[PDB]
This record gives sequence, structure tokens and C-alpha cells, in this order.
Amino acid sequence: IPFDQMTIEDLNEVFPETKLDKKKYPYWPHRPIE
Amino acid sequence: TYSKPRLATFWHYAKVELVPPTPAEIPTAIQSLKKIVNSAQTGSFKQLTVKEALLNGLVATEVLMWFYVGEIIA
Amino acid sequence: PVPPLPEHGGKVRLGLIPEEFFQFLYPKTGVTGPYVLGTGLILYLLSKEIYVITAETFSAISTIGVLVYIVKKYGASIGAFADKLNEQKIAQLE
Amino acid sequence: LQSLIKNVWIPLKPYYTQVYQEIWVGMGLMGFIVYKIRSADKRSKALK
Amino acid sequence: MPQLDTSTWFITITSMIMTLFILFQLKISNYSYP
Amino acid sequence: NLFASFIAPTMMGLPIVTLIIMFPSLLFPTPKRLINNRTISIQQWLIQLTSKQMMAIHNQKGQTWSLMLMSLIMFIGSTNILGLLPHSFTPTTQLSMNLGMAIPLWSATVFTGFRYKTKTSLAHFLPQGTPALLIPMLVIIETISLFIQPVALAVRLTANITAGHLLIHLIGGATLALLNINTMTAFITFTILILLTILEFAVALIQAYVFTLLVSLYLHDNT
Amino acid sequence: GIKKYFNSYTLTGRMNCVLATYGGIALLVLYFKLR
Amino acid sequence: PPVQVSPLIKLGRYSALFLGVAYGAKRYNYLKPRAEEERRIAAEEKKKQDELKRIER
Amino acid sequence: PLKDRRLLEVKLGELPSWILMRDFTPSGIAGAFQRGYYRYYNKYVNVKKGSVAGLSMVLAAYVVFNYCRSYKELKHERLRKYH
Amino acid sequence: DIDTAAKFIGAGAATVGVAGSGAGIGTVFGSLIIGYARNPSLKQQLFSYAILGFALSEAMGLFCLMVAFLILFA
Amino acid sequence: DIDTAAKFIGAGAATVGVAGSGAGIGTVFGSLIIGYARNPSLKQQLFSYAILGFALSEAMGLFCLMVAFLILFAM
Amino acid sequence: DIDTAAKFIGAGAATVGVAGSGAGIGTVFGSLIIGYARNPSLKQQLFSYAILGFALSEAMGLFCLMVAFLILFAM
Amino acid sequence: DIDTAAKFIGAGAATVGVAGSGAGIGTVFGSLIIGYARNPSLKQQLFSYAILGFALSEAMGLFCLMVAFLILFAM
Amino acid sequence: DIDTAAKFIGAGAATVGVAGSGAGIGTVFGSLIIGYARNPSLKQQLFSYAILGFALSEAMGLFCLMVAFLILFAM
Amino acid sequence: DIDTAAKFIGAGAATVGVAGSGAGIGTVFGSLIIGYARNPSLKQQLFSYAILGFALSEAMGLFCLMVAFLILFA
Amino acid sequence: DIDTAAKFIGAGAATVGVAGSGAGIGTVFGSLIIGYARNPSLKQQLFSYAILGFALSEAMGLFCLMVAFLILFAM
Amino acid sequence: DIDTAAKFIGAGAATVGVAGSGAGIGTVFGSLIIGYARNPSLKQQLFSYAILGFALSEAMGLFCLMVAFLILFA
Repeated sequence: IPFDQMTIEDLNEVFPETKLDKKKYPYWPHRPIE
Repeated sequence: TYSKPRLATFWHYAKVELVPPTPAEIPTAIQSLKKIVNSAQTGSFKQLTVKEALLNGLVATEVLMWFYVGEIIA
Repeated sequence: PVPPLPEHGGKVRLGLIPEEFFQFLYPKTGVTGPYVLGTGLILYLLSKEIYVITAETFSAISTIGVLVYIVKKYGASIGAFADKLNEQKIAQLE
Repeated sequence: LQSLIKNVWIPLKPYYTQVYQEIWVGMGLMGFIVYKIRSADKRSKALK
Repeated sequence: MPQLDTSTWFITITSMIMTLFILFQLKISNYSYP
Repeated sequence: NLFASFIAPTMMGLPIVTLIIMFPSLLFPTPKRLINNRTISIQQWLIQLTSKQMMAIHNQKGQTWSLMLMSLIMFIGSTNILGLLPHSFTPTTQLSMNLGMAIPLWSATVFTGFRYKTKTSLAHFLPQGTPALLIPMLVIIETISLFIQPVALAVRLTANITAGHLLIHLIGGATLALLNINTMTAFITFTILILLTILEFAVALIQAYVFTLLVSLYLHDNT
Repeated sequence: GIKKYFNSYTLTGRMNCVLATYGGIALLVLYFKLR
Repeated sequence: PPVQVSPLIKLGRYSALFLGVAYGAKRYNYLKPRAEEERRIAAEEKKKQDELKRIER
Repeated sequence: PLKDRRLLEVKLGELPSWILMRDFTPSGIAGAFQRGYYRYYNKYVNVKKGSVAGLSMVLAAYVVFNYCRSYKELKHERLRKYH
Repeated sequence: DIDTAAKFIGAGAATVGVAGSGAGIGTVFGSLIIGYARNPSLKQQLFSYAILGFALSEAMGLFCLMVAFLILFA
Repeated sequence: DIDTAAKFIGAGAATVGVAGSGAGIGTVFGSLIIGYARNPSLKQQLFSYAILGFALSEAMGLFCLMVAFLILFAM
Repeated sequence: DIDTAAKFIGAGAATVGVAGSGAGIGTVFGSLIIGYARNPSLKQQLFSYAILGFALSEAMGLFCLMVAFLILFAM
Repeated sequence: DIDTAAKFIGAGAATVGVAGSGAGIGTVFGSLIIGYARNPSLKQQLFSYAILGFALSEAMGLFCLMVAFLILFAM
Repeated sequence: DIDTAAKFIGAGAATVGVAGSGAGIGTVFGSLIIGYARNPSLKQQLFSYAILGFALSEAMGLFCLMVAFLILFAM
Repeated sequence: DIDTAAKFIGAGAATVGVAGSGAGIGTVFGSLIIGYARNPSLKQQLFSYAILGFALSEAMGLFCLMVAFLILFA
Repeated sequence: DIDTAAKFIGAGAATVGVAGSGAGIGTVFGSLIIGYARNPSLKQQLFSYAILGFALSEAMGLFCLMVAFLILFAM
Repeated sequence: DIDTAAKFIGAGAATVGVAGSGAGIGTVFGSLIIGYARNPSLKQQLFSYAILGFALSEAMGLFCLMVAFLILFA
């Protein structure tokens, strides 16, 4: 599916490593500012 | 400045759209006005659709405010 | 699963007033109908003093001058900037 | 309000309870300050 | 000094809260990482 | 004669000035795809940049407030800009506005600083290892310059924003008068107006930055 | 002694000293309220 | 592609022109005198006010 | 062939028939404001090459909105008295 | 009225307090320019110190306008 | 009248609170040229920290003139 | 009465004796900046001296505010 | 006229905002001298910054002077 | 009485002399900090020069403050 | 006449600015001393810079004085 | 007599100048500290220069106070 | 009389435009101290310059006060 045709959940699905895990960083931007 | 090109472009339309009236079509205008009166008196305009009425009103107002323009001359 | 974008929104004359309005008005006067319409509207408003003139008017003039300056001199560059960011995210995620 | 609650209490629950405990107390202090000033001015202008 | 005609004060302040804590905290909270 | 624009207005006898404060929130739409149009891509980039550049100093726990600081900066900057338009209204220039938006954050910082790190916070009132001659003359000064945080932190921003509006109004009035009399002065004053408009565009942003930065490092001290 | 019991460099001494001065100024201000 | 003007609007045009021009001329002519007289009376009034403040400063 | 249409499509004298074919509850006001906003959004914003016009409208509208808000106080300075 | 004319006098006089604050702010930020040019590897800490100084010298400037307004409106 | 004269003189006094502004501007630009001449590489951050101070001094100037006008035109 | 009018004017002009604290503190903190840059392993002594300087400068600047209060409220 | 009295008194006392320009000119030109003396190379660009400060100083200058003449007689 | 008003305004004005003391003390400690930054082997001698310059500036302000008190409570 | 007093009051009050001339020129020639003391080979034109700055600030102060005067001779 | 008030107010407005001497003292002793912190073996000559400048500044500082005394008492 | 008191005011005001000269002299001598502490060899020229700077600032202050003298007898 072309990049223009997805929602953030889509990459949550296809690329779990890109997930923004909600446990180790409850807040925003959901992990530190390295 | 680029006044000349666009100004000539605008004369191209003005000389064919800004013209003063000529006695030739006066009968056509008056018969059209009478036809409008006929459509009004019996309530035939009720046959029209909204868009047409909006457009007619817009053009009527177009004619109108140019009346105040005429005053602006004065 | 999302629909895509169009390629360009409705064009706009002078940057403010959409064209379609020019089309709905075409049949009766064709070309120089809407423009004289607008000129009349504005000469009316200025002439019937529904719009007085004061200092804040000239404030409006200066702010609009600055804005037209910036848009005309940087719009294309900012657009290319934005598209660069988009394709950059594409690649870097690619 | 059900749409309202499911729109502004799913995302923002963890903030009001956890982080912003110490801004509500401040808002209370402001309640004191604003009440006091409005009362004082109303009374003074009532005098006049 | 129109800022001192205290009549309005209350209503103004109220807006802050919900605005500065209800609207934006949604919009921005919705933003996502690169 | 000219304070008019600061008069909290309503079109009729109803509270509309709770919408002049809503309008900014529209200009920032929120995204739902991965990539988007421009007017979201640019704003997203801008926020990413500033978040990276401001929360550097803070320690771990303190970084919990990122959302708050950036919401505050976005809102204040948006309002201070939108105000510039021909006949627009600026909520910030109402002193009540600023006090409302200033005091609670300040007090929340002081409270999270005294509830946690009690002894250290109390100590901060004595700069480390000062001479042992002036203790009374020093732990009075730090404690008076503490309570002058919130008052300055609001009254500043209020005065900044108001001054520009007043100055542009009056210069424009003098422009119209000169145009009545002569031309050279009219033109020169119009150019002055151009310059002031630019400068006001600038300060409208500088103030948002300064406000949120002061708050940021205050939280830094007592995180 | 006091200069090691009223330390101005560590934390504890600072807290003790500041608390002492708040207490003293409080006592004085209450003293002058009568007059 | 210019579109020829419908005759109706064509006729409606210049009648409005010249009747409005006449209307403006009439307005100017009829309005000048009363306004001048009112302003002159106001001048008398302000002279009276100036004398008042001169003797009642 | 339809009871509901677009108001521009409508036939004039049926105007009261339409006014009585629709819903005027406040939810039917929210469902109208949202529709208008989304028309504007999806037509001038959510497009790859959005431009100034894709935004300048709302600003040029809010300016007139505030001008209307400001009319009453502006009636004390019209330059010419016998307008 | 003289009883308020003198009040105007006092407000106008007390206005000038901040001038010291203007001078102090300017000199501090000049010092930050120089001490960032010299050893650019300490932007962070140097900026922190400069803004701290700014806070202090703006508080000690706004005291005076606060007092001037207090005089004017009471 | 006496109130009007008092307004005028109070305004004249309020005017002179600007000097801090001019002093700060001059000094910050001197510091810029200096801290430049001996490190031409990082002109960008030098100039940025120049403009920030410029703003944080013009702010004081406007404080002063704002109070002046506030007195003159609207008590 | 003119008496109270002079009270007000005198307080308003005497509170002018705080700009001095402004400029003094500005110079002190600028010097702290520079002198910390060159010798970054003595901050503790630089800070102690800087605090001495700020404290005692602002005190001698605050005596004028105290005189304004003590001339207005009482004498 | 008493109002003319305060007219001219405010007119004079508002012309004292010019110190903010003189001090800045002095500082900026001194900074030029020192910086140029260090490095004799970037002379053009340094003088450019110098003119920019020159202008931003006479800015406050003509600012205050224009306000004085604004309420010197007319307003 | 008018005498009270004149004394009152005069004392309020005269007590502005403390500005110079603020600026002095500021620059004195600024220079001590910068100078000590270079060569810390002078602590005591440096500090002595510091105290001396301190005493002189503070005294040159104390003269004005004390004479203001003199005119207020004596004449 | 009250305004007669105001003439001289304002004219006298309208020269305190020259303080700026002092601060400037002091800083100017101080910077020149240091400069020539760091690089003796630039004297013959650092002097030109100094005379430029001196002329500038002196002119500003002296025209402020001329203001004071024209008030004095209304 | 009103000249009593004029005398008092003139003295108040005249004593103000002494701030310049405070600035000068502060500057000269700051420079002394820096100098001696550079070349600690010219100590004596450095101190001599500092004393020269000190005296030359308080000279006209006291000159200001002297004109103040003249105006207040004699005329 | 008004003129006497007004003259007194004018003098007590115009006499304040010399504090800046004090700060200026202080700065010029601070500069000379620094410069000599750098380059001991050319003492003779450091002083040859500082003296002229002092002369100029002193002259400026003397005129600033001659204003007041003339006021006293204007």
C-alpha cells in the first residue's frame, strides 16, 4: 500500500518496532528526547 | 509597466460588451419585458428553480448599484 | 485504508474569490460581468459610507502588503520545503 | 455528554489525576484572589 | 484602563481553563513522532 | 478615545468573548493518516523542532510537562499573531486573562517543589555558602524576589502586547492627518508603520517563547 | 560550634538558619502588632 | 468567447445611468443652501460661545 | 423523484415544503455546521498542493466578522455629516 | 484638581524606574554574546545564567512601575 | 487646565524612561561586533542572540512610552 | 491640601532610585558569564562572589524604595 | 496660559530620552575600535554591523524626539 | 504648608543619588569576578582592593543619602 | 507670567542628556587606548575611527543643547 | 516666602549629580583589579594610576556638591 | 517672585548633566590602567592620549555647568 494510503495504526501493524509503546512512557511524546 | 497588455485585453471585451444601446433591439427588449410581466401576473415564475432566481437577483443588483455609481458621477 | 488526496483544490482568482462563482455568472455577461459587479459593490460601500475610513484601515493596508510580499516571495520555496519533508519521511521509513 | 466523556476522558485522564494535581490547588488560590478583588471593587464603587 | 472594569473578569478566565486544557491538549496530544 | 479596542465586546447582550478565544484552535487541524497535506506537515515539523530544543535541560521526571508547555506556547503565539489583523481582538491584553493563565502554573511549581525536596527547597532561600555576615539581609531578599515571580511573569506579557496595538493605532491616525495636510510626511509615516508591523510580528512570537521558557526553568529549579 | 551548627554551605545548616530567621522575624512582627 | 448582452439588461443599463446622474445633480443643488445656512448659524453660535467664555472664563 | 435534494436544486414555491421536510433540532444544527466545515476542508485543504487561498479565506472572513462586530461604535466619525 | 495633578506628577516621575532594567538587560546579553563567542562549548550553562540574570533584573525594574500605578489609582 | 498641565508634565517625565533601551541596544551591538571579530565562524548564533536581546530591550522602551500615552490620552 | 500632594510627588520621584540596582546587577551578571567561560573549574567561588554582589547591590538599591514607603505612609 | 507652561516644560523634559542614543553610539564605536584592532581583515563586514547599530541607536533617538515634538505644541 | 511640600519634593529628588552607588558596586564586583577568573593566586590582595573600592563608592552614595536626611530633619 | 518661568525651567531641564556624551566619549577613547595598546600598527586610522565616533556623539549632545536653547528663546 | 521652597527644591534637584562619581570610582577600581590580575609585578604603578583617577573624578563630584551648596544657601 | 524660583529650578536641573562626565572619566582611566598593564613600554603615549580624553570630557561638563551659571544671571 503506498505510503500516502495509511494511518498510524497501519505501521503499528506492519512495523511493530516502530510502535510507540504506552507502558514504558505513558506521556507525550511517549519517550525521551535523545 | 504591464498596463498596456491587460488594458488592450480588456478593451477587446469592452468594445463588444460596454457598448451603448441602439434602437434596433428595443422591440426585443420591450417584448421580453412584457413576457416577464405575463409570467409574473399568472404566477408562472413559480416554475423556476432556485439557482435561476439567485442568478437573476445577482444580475439585477449588478444593474442596480451602478445606479449609485451614476450618482458618484454627481 | 484511507482515500487519497486530489491533486489541486478549486482554483481561485485573485487568491480570494473562487472561480466557480465566475462560471455561474458567465452566461449572462460572459467575461466582464463579475468584475464590474465587484467594482460596483466596493464603490457603493465606500460611497454610502457603510465603511468609514480611519487609521486602522491603513494598518490593514500595511499588514496585507507584508503578507502579499511574503507569500509572493516565498510560497514556492515553502511548498518545495513541505514536499521535501514528505518524501524524506517516505524514504527514511522506506 | 456520553460522546463528550468518551472524547475528553479517554485521552486526558492520566494527566489531570497524575500530573496536574498541583495546578488545581493554584486555581483555588486564584479563586480566593479573584473573589477578593471583585468584592473589593464592587464595594468601593457601591460606596461612590 | 478598561482592563480594570472588573465586571467581565470571571468569564474571561473560565475560557482559559477549558481552552488551554481541553482543546489544545487534544490537537497537540494527537501529534506523532517522525 | 482609543482604549475602545480593549473593551470586552459582545455583538449583543450575550457572552461572545468566549468565542474570540476559541477561534485559534481551528487554524491547527489534527492529522489522521501517516503523511498529510502541507498545513499539517509544516506545523508538525515546527512543533517537533521546538520540543527538541526546549526540554533539553530538564531531568527525567520534570519532562512530564512537555505537553503543557507546548500547548501554552502554541496558544499564546497564535493569539498574539491573530491580533495583528485589521480589526481583530487580542484576549491576552486583558490583564485578567494573563493573571489567570500565569498564577496557577507558578503556584503548582512552588508546591511540587516544597512537597518534594522540602529541605533543599528551604535551603535555596540561602545561596550556598554565603558570607556569614548578612544572613538576615540576604534571606529576606531571596524570599521577596521569589513572590515577585508571578506578578512580573504576567504584567510583562500584558504590557508588551498592549503597547504595540496602541502605537500602531496612533501612528496610523497621524498618517491620516498628514495625508489631510501634505504627502511626504504621510508616506514616511506609512513606512514607519510598515516597520512597526514587522517588529510587532516579531515580538508576538518572542513573548510566547519568553513566557514558556521562564516557566520551563522555574520547573527546572524545583522539579 | 555555631559556625559548624549554623552551616551556610551544606544543606542542613542552610535550612536551620533560614528557619531561625523566619521564626525570629515572625516573633518580632507579632511583637510590634501590640504597638 | 464573449457572450452577447441580452437586450433587456442592455436597455436597463443607460436609463439608470442618466436618471441617476440627474438625481445626483438635483441632490447637490438642493442640498447646498440649507447646509450653508446651518453652518453660518453655527458660526454665530460659536462666536457667542467664545464671547461667553471671554466674559465667563 | 426525491423528497430531499440540494436547496439550490429546489423549485421556488416548494420552499415551504422543503422547510417542512427537514429537521431543526440543535443536533441538526451541529450536523450542519460540521457539514459546511468539512466541505471547505476537503475542498481547499486536504490536497497535496494546498495554497494561500486554501487558508486565506478563513482569515478574510474573520476580518469581516469582526468588522460587523465593530460597526456600532464606528458610526460617530463618518467624515461627511449630510450623507 | 491639584490634589490629583500632583498625583499625575508623581506617576510621571516614578515612570523612569525601569531604565536601569533596560541597561542591565542589554549589558547581560552583550556579555552572553561574548562568552559564547569565546568558548562555544558552554552555550547551555551560559544561557541559563544569562536568563537567570534577566529574571532578577526585570523584577527589580517592574517594582517601580507597580508603585507608580499604585500611586496613580489610590 | 491645571490637571491638563499636570498631565503634560507627568508625560514629559514618563518619556525619559527610555534611556535603558538605548544603552542596552548600543552595548549588545558592541558585544556582537566584538564577539564576532574574534570568531567569524558562528555568525548565525551570534546574530540570533543579538536579536533576542534587541527585543528584550525594545520591550522596556515600549513599557515606558505606553505608560506615557496611557497618561496623556486616557488618564 | 497641597501637603499630601507633595507627599505623593516626593514618593513618586524618590522611588526613581532603583534603576541603579538595575544597571549594577546587569553588569554583575554579565561579568559572571564572561569570567565563568574562561575558567570553568571554579564555579563555586564565582557563584559565592556573584551572590555577595547581587545581594549587596540590590539592598543598596532597595533602600530608596523603603524611603518612599517611609515618606508616604509615615515620617 | 498655564497649559502652555506645562506644554513647554514637558516638551523640554521629553527631549532627555536622547542619552540612550549617545551612550549606545559610544559603546558601539568603541567596540568597533577594539574588534578591528584585533583583526584587520573583515573590515567591511564589521563596519556594516557598525552602521546597523548606528541606525538602531538613532532609532531610539528620533523615536523620543518625535514623541516630544508630537506633544510639544500640537496634540 | 508650602514649606513642607518643597522640603518633601526636594528630599525625594535628592535621594536619587543612590543610583550611582548601585552602578558602582555592580561594576566593582563584576571586575573583581572577571579578574579573579584569570589567576586565582591573589585571593586576599584582590579581595582587599575589592573592599576598598566598595567603601569609596558606597561612601560617595552615603553622602547624598545622609544629606537628604539632613535637609528633611534639619535646615 | 507663569509661562515665563516655564521657559527657563524647561531650558535648564533640557540639557541633562549630555550625560550620554560623557559615557560615550569615555568609552570611545578607552577602547582606542586599549586597541593601540594591543596592536601599535593600526594607530593612524584607529584615530580616524575615534574622531568619527567623537564627532558623532558630541554632535548629538550639542544639538540636544541647541534644543534646550531654542526652548530658552521661544 | 516661596523662595524658601525654591531653595529647597533647587538643592534637591542639584545634589543628584554625584552618581557620576560613583560610576567613576567603580570603573577605576574594577580596572585596577583587572590590571593587577594581569601583570602582578607592576603593582605599585597600577595603584598610583588608580589613585590619580580616583582623585580626578571625585574632584568634580565634590564640585557638583559645591555648586549645590552655593545655590541652596547663598543664592 | 516667579522668575527667581524658576531660575533656581533651572540651575538645579542643568547642574545634573555632569554625572555622565564623571562616569566617562572613570572609564577612560580604567581603560588606561588596562592598556598599560598590557604593554608597559609605551606608557608615554598611553598617558599622552588619556590626558586629551580627560580634557575633552572636562570641557563638555564645564559647558554643561556654564549653562547653569548663565541661568543664574540670565
